[PDB]
This record gives sequence, structure tokens and C-alpha cells, in this order.
Amino acid sequence: GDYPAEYNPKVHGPYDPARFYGKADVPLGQVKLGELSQWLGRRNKNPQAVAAAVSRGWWRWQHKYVLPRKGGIAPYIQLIVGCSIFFYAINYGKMVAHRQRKYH
Amino acid sequence: LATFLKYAKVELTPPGPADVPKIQEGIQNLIHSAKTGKWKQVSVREAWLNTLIVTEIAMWFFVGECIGKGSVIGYR
Amino acid sequence: PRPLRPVNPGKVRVGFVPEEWFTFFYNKTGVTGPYVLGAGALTFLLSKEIYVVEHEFYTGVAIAIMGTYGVKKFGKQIADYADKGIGEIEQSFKEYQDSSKI
Amino acid sequence: RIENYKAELGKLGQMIPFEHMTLEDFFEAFPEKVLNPDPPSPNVKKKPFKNN
Amino acid sequence: PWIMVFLVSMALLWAIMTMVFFLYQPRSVSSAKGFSDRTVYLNWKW
Amino acid sequence: MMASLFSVFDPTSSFLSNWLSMLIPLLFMVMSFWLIPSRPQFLAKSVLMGLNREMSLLMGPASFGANILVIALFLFILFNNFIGLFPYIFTATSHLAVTLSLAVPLWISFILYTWIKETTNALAHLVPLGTPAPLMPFMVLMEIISNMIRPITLSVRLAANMIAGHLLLTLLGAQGTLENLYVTSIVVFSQIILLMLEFSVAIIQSYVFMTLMTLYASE
Repeated sequence: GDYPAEYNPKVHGPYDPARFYGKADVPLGQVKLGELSQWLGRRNKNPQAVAAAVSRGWWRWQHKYVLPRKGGIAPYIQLIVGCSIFFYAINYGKMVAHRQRKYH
Repeated sequence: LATFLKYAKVELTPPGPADVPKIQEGIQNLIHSAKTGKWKQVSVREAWLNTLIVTEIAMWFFVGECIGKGSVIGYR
Repeated sequence: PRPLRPVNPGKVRVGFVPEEWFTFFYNKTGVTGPYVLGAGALTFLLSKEIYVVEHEFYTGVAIAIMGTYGVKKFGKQIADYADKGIGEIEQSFKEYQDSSKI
Repeated sequence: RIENYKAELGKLGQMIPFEHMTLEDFFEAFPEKVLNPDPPSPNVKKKPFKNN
Repeated sequence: PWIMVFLVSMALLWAIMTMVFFLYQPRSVSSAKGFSDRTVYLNWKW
Repeated sequence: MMASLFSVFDPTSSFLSNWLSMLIPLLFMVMSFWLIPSRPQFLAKSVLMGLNREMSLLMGPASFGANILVIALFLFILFNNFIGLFPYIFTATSHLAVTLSLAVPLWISFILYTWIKETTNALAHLVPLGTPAPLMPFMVLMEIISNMIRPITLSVRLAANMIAGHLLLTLLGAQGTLENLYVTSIVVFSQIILLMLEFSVAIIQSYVFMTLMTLYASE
């Protein structure tokens, strides 16, 4: 538990957990799908790397829906539906065992 | 919700029946792309947009499936 | 880049859905696009028994009705109460700086 | 002492305003801070520790 | 698997406890009022 | 009047097990970045500082800095009762291991610290004050049984509220039909009244358990 070693306060400035502090990689949005295999293989799949990628995404979502001053109830409704959707797919085996239509 | 009804009139009309050459030529252009390309050079963000467009189109098949069986709440 | 605090959060329609999702379909299927896909997806999950309409669905409706009524009744008061406390903190910090200079 | 007060006012002049200030920069500009060898408290405040 | 459920709940309780510990608002309420009481004045050779 | 269903407490219904249902309150924690807080951070800070002020009358020296544990226990109970009422989430508090974690380690913490520090006063808590000799021994034995199994009933209490709450909601939902507007509206309105009761009891149950642990950490 520490600040990432790629972070430099002299060039970047103060730390911001929603900004990637490594080498500036081209994001997947502008990949023309001919470099998709190269882009996926280049990005490592360490447990450390994906955990940092989750936190950098989570703080991006905090920066868009909570950290602004006038943060409404919309993030806290999005989380509830997001968790309900995710947990319905987990409990799909118990839910689909009952169903309503015999043929459908 | 009158503006929702107004937008529904604008961009939920059935397509022009005279467009049959104009949609197959686009289809033939896509077939010309299909064995050659125009998908390995399209950005993943735009490619994801294109797939969801097909998903939006393919959902009408299941909407029509609910219409063809009568009530949309399962098989009555 | 110096991280600057924005005043208002991201634009949101239908309570929780991002507006960036809705505007993503504008250049291809227009404004009605995301609503058409959402209506078709909801119909498909209900019809093909993917969404099981069990006893918990009625609880999910009851929460949704209670949440909409509770937020619309007390949202303005709570947000003003929180903004009051933020303003008092902002006033406290700016008065400290002015008193230190004086 | 005048040069000390001028340096203090220069510090306040160069201090970033409290509106768009990250919490780490508030800790950096004011080195009172908090860390592991620090007085614990349910709310880490200026004088929550002894109060007796 | 009660042991694994107990460990996760306790680890969660530790993680919530740490988040509460840093959940606070620092304040700077030490102005220069005491500096105005430090008026050093020369004793006069009477 | 149709039927009923149960068994919403299976931890391994899928290969992504229901232990993630306990890792959901980590999302709702208000992570703080800016100096001036946001709206939900200030609300959470004002609530917690409010509870700390109210519990300050009952802290005592033996719980000099243990109020963080009590407040964390309060927020854990609240986020395991509020989240247990949302529909497609398994009842975490129904599993006794969550209630085992809630009561047993903290009770052993409080009774062993009391026994090491004040052994005679701990035994005097097992007797009613000012008890004469013929009234002594039966009160002592029953209160020994009382203090031994009191936290076990605390764990039962935290489980039973959400079990009875979720059983009632599933009963009301299963006895309704989508097609019938009259039955659906009656079922929905009955659950809204029941949810208002269940939301109220869940907050109050968390509040009393904070109060009980603050009293029992003071001694």
C-alpha cells in the first residue's frame, strides 16, 4: 500500500488516482481493431496490474459522479442497479430453476 | 411526452420501398467489404458502436416475435 | 495537468443512465436509438424468460417507488443542507486566510 | 522578524487557494499532517487526544 | 465454509474501520491573533 | 393465498460465489479526495461525527479509542441489513457466520478484558446489587447463564430481523400476479408499508447494537 513508483510529482504534479502514471499508451478506443491482438497482448495481466486498473477506473467514475460539488443521487442509484444486475446473473441458476412459462 | 411522439414520427417511419436497389447496393458494398475488409481498419469504439447498431436491429426480430405470438408477456 | 474540480457532475438521463451512452448512438440511430435498444432488450429478457419474474420483482418495484418518492420529497432539503455545510467550511477557510494576512 | 513575516506572507501569496486544492496538497502546504507515529482519534482533529 | 466467511467479514470490518479513521475534515483555525500579542518593546533608560 | 418460497441463502449458487455479497459495502464507502468535501462525504461525516458526539457520553476510559471499532461495527450492520432488502441479493445476515463474526469475537474481547481488569466487579455483575444471602445463589446461577448466552441472542437478534423481514417480503411477492392489476397494486402497496417498517427497524437495530456495545465497552 503506497503510491505507485511510476508516479513523478515533479512533472505530473499532485497525485490523482484516476490518471494512469505510467508510459502514455494509446487507449483501446482509437485502436482500429487491426492492432487489437497486439494491444491485448501488450497490456500485462498481473493481479497487480488489473487491481491498479480497477482502482484507476473506479476513481475515474468517482471523478465523474461523486467528486464534483453538486453530486446527486445518480451514482448511488447506478451502483444499486449495477450490483442488482451483477448479482442476478450470479443467482441465475436458482432463478431459472423456477421460471414462469413451461414452453416460452 | 408530445415531443417523444413527435420524434417517433420523424425517425420511426417504415423505410422507403423504392430503396430496394439502394439498400442492396449498400449490402453489396458490405459484401464487397466482407471478403476484403472495412472491419479490420475501423476503430474499436466505432466497431462497438456498429455491433450495437446490429444489436438494435436484431432486437426488432424478437419484438416481431412477441407480436407474432400475440401478447408480449411470454406465450399466453 | 493540474486536476481541476468540476462544479457539476456528468449528465444523466432516466435517473441513473449516463448521457454519454445516450449521445453515443446519435450519429447512427439518432436520439430514439438508445431508447429503442433499451425497450427491445427489456422485452427480450422478459419474453425469453431470461428475466425471471419471481416474488423479488415486486420488492424491486416497491423499492423503486419508495426511492422515487423519498428522493423527490427530501432531495432538495438534504442537498441544500449539505451545500450549507460546504459553504460554512469555505467561509471558515477564506476567513482564516484573510485573518492571517491582516 | 520583519523578514520572517515577509517570508510568511510570501508563503501565503504562493499558497494555492483552498477551493481547488487536493487533500494531499493541503497536507503538503501545512506539514502538521498525520501518519503512523501520530496521536490517534476517532476524528483526527487539532485537540481530540488528551482533553483532561 | 464458516471460516472463509468469517475471515472475509472480519477483513471487511477492518477495511471499513480504516476508511472511517481517515474520514474527517481537517481545519486550519490558527490565525495570527497571538502574533499581535507579541509586541516586543524596548525598556527605556529612565 | 397461492404459495410460498424460501432458501435465498445459498453461498455457492454459482462459481462466482456469494462472498462478493459481503464485498459490496466497500463500494459504498465514501472515498475522499478534495479538501472541501463533496455532498455525500459531508453527509456521511456529519452523521458519523453526530454519532461520535452522542456516544461520547457513554465512552469511558476503557474504550478510550475503541469508538472507531463501534462505529465500524455500526456501519457494517447497517450495510448488511439495508443491502439485504434489495431484491436480487442473497441475505448475508441470514448466514450465522456473519452473525458469529458480529457478536462472538467482540463479546470475548469485552468479557476477557473485564475479567483481567476487574475480576471481582465482573463477578459482582453476575449478582443483583444488594442481594441478601438467601436470595443470592439462584440469582447468581441464572445471571451466569444470562451473561454467557446474552451475546449469542444478540447474534440471533441480528439474524432474525432480516430473516423475518425477507421471509415476509418473499411471501407477499409470491402471492401476487402480474396480470391482475388489483392484486399487483395491493401486493406493491403492502410491500411498501412493509419496507418502510423493515427500513426503520434495520436502522434502529443498528443503532441499538451500537448503544449496547458502547455501554458494554464502557465497563
